[PDB]
Amino acid sequence: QVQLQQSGPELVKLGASVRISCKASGYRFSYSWMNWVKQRPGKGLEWIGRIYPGDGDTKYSGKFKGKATLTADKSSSTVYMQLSSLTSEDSAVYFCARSAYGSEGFAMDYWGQGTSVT
Amino acid sequence: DIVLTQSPASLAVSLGQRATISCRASESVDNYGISFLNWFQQKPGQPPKLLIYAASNQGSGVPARFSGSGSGTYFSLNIHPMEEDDTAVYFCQQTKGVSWTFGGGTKVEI
Amino acid sequence: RETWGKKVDFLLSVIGYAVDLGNVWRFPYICYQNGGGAFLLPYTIMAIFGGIPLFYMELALGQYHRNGCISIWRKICPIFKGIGYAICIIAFYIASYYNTIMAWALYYLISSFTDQLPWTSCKNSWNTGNCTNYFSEDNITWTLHSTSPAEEFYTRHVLQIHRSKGLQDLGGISWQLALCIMLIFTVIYFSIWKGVKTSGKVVWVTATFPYIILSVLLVRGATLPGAWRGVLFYLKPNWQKLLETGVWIDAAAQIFFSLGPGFGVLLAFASYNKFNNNCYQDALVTSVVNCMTSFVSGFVIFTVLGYMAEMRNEDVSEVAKDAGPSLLFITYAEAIANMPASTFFAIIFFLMLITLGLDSTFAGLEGVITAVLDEFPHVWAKRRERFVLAVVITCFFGSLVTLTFGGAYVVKLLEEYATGPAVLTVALIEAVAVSWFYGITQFCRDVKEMLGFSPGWFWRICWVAISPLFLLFIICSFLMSPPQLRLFQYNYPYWSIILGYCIGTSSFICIPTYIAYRLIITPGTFKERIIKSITPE
Ligand SMILES: *[C@@H]1O[C@H](CO)[C@@H](O[C@@H]2O[C@H](CO)[C@@H](O)[C@H](O)[C@H]2NC(C)=O)[C@H](O)[C@H]1NC(C)=O
Ligand SMILES: CC(C)CCC[C@@H](C)[C@H]1CC[C@H]2[C@@H]3CC=C4C[C@@H](O)CC[C@]4(C)[C@H]3CC[C@]12C
Ligand SMILES: NCCc1c[nH]c2ccc(O)cc12
Ligand SMILES: NCCc1c[nH]c2ccc(O)cc12
Ligand SMILES: CCCCCCCCCCCC
Ligand SMILES: CCCCCCCCCCCC
Ligand SMILES: CCCCCCCCCCCC
Ligand SMILES: CCCCCCCCCCCC
Ligand SMILES: CCCCCCCCCC
Ligand SMILES: CCCCCCC
Ligand SMILES: CCCCCCC
Ligand SMILES: CCCCCCC
Ligand SMILES: CCCCCCC
Ligand SMILES: CCCCCCC
Ligand SMILES: CCCCCCC
Ligand SMILES: CCCCC
Ligand SMILES: [Cl-]
Repeated sequence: QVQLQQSGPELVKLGASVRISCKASGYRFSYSWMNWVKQRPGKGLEWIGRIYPGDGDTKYSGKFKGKATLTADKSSSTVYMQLSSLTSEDSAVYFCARSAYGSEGFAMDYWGQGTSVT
Repeated sequence: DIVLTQSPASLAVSLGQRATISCRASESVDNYGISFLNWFQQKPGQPPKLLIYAASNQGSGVPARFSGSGSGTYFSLNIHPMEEDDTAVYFCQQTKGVSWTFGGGTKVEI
Repeated sequence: RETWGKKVDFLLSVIGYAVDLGNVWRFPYICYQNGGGAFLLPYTIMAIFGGIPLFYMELALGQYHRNGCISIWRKICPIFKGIGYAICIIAFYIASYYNTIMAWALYYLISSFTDQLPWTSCKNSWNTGNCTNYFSEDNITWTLHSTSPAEEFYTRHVLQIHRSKGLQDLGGISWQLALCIMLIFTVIYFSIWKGVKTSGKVVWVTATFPYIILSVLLVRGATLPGAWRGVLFYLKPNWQKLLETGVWIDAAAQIFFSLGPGFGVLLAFASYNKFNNNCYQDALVTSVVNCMTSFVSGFVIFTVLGYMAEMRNEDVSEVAKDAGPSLLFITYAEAIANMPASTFFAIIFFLMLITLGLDSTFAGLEGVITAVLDEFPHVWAKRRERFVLAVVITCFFGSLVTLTFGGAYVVKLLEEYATGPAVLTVALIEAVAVSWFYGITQFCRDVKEMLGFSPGWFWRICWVAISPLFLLFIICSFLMSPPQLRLFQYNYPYWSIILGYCIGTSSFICIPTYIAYRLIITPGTFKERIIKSITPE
């Protein structure tokens, strides 16, 4: 069900790296995608990339392939997002959404509590 | 890439009247008879909530007041007259390959 | 008229028509449908008695007369001239059914070019909720609705049957398959435009390639762990369900479609050269090589099926039960996805299927093109290219109604209704005309010295009683047994059954309507009418 638990807040420094976890449970996580969005305070939503657990397939886009990397772990059923060169521009909150099936249109039905990376 | 544009930007519709939300693009996201489009409900502080499944079916646990239709390029989000609690920023998502891009956003109020 | 030239090109063309993707598809499919092992035992004698006499007699008649396929009847029995139009309609239907398979195969070949084949996993355009066939460490729980990645690829990607609720519901268009059929038609038109010279020249380059790909695929599939349960399931005696309600009629129809007797291709290939002292030898070698390649295809298919069943830890008789012609495209796709040497085996197998279907449909179309030209000399004079272009146009027009519909239901209907009772009745009337009406004695009194040996004591008794008896028995069993169809959890309604029966009945009504036209255009009483109309010129 809705069990996409994330980590707490962290500190953003110039030229640093922070790892954000996403504990997924209650469903077949190895068969559904794992989406990661980026929302700025007072702005809209920005798509970062997707990752398919159990296969290692990643699709990075939105000028984020140079500083963002997704990593899956079938043993711990967690999803890790590697960051680099943390700046005040990308310093915002990040979510961890789970997409739907094929006939459902691949919609982010399940979301997380939010990871305020400030 | 496939960029989405929403219109209008703000709808100050009073209680008891319906509204419509449009999400245009170069697509034409129709593939295998499945309209690739997702509508989300973003509240201040709360995480987004899925509303419409593939722009044709309603979400899970969502009220019957939420609805959506459209095919090809133009899409319409017809919403039943809501209350003072359903006001939230809405986004349209293009889930067609190979990249996913979100919409602009609307500001519904009274 | 022109000749074949050297015997090697003729032999290559006959063996290329023998090796048929249609047979490679239908033989193991109906084998596994009836039960596997209970398909080869009541099959050998039927294959012999259906292929050897018909093929040999038709080849001898063609090599002796050399008047095409439609005009060859004017010197035997002008009453049954409607068999030309009958086999023309039959070939048109078979080509319309073959075009969809050709388009599917070429689309698979195109999509199998990437480094990561879209068969190991389901991508953003497949239902991952039901896509769960992944060989894990005993963490899979198969249910009554579980599917496979290859099954989803064949269902909701290339066919899109989810948009069609049956034959009564119209389906969406498919531009990819449209351009695929366009390319295939331009290729075959450019192949037939030149003539019999390039016909005989193009078979040699596409002769050993399917054989070598089949051999390497067999030796690759015979090495995977699990190549024993498949062959044990394929080589079961099963003397329990073969007496009356067995698969004898379906095996007869399958070997009939494989050998291709009366399809006009034999008369077409024999109407060029006399082929002295080698007709029986060529017929025997092409029949045995067709039987051998069919047996090898069934063997490798059942080996791969048993390997997949052992990998899935389930019985062989339950994997892909309701699946129709998809069996190959799903099992071989899963096998290539599981093989660590992918991206090459799939490509070579798709090339095999492509060239096999190309030569098959090419011979099938030539067998009608060289007969209609012999029938119409005013066309054969100069308008050969115009008529072949018009026949390409009408063929793709007829195939559009089954391709653009986006549904394999009409494909299965044509597979189970077009190549059955209609062509069976065509073969029956041809055999009865060549045996009873036309004297077998004077028919063999020339071919005996033409081939050097005496065909007596075997065909003098086979062409008269046992072959037409078996033909009539198969036809009556087909007419009496209701052909129930099921495909992708969809029962064919009674209206579809009636439409299939009607098209199967009207596919050969041209012969009786031509008999009626002849008897009403011939004046006099009935007795003198018939005895002066059935005269071999
Ligand atoms: C495919 O997944 C769907 C869910 O998206 C399922 O289909 C339905 O499953 C329920 C539960 O058994 C059945 O009552 C329905 O009849 C199914 N739908 C149809 C159209 O048959 C199921 O898990 C999978 N299989 C099918 C065939 O849908
Ligand atoms: C065992 C099967 C599956 C593969 C073997 C392929 C054999 C049967 C085929 C492929 C090439 C064919 C040969 C090609 C050329 C000729 C020369 C011609 O003047 C007589 C026929 C003959 C001799 C053919 C006989 C059959 C043949 C040898
Ligand atoms: N087994 C060869 C299939 C076949 C027989 N006759 C045909 C006519 C046309 C065609 O495309 C194909 C065929
Ligand atoms: N396998 C042959 C299918 C079949 C059985 N009975 C039939 C009757 C009519 C027909 O068109 C087809 C059939
Ligand atoms: C990345 C997409 C590549 C598509 C290549 C298509 C090649 C088609 C060749 C057809 C040969 C008959
Ligand atoms: C919406 C896309 C429809 C595509 C229809 C293609 C029809 C091709 C017909 C070609 C006839 C020559
Ligand atoms: C999914 C991409 C399919 C591309 C198919 C290309 C077919 C080209 C046919 C050209 C006919 C002249
Ligand atoms: C599939 C095996 C076919 C074997 C055919 C043998 C034919 C022998 C004819 C002997 C005539 C005297
Ligand atoms: C109601 C529409 C039915 C269409 C049937 C088409 C059959 C084509 C057979 C070649
Ligand atoms: C959906 C039905 C299409 C029929 C086409 C006939 C040419
Ligand atoms: C011009 C003839 C081309 C034949 C290609 C066969 C694969
Ligand atoms: C139920 C059998 C019907 C046979 C019809 C033959 C024309
Ligand atoms: C072309 C459709 C024919 C339907 C016949 C129903 C008896
Ligand atoms: C029950 C079968 C009826 C066939 C009618 C063919 C015209
Ligand atoms: C109920 C039988 C209908 C036969 C129609 C033949 C055209
Ligand atoms: C792929 C087309 C080739 C024409 C000779
Ligand atoms: Cl066979």
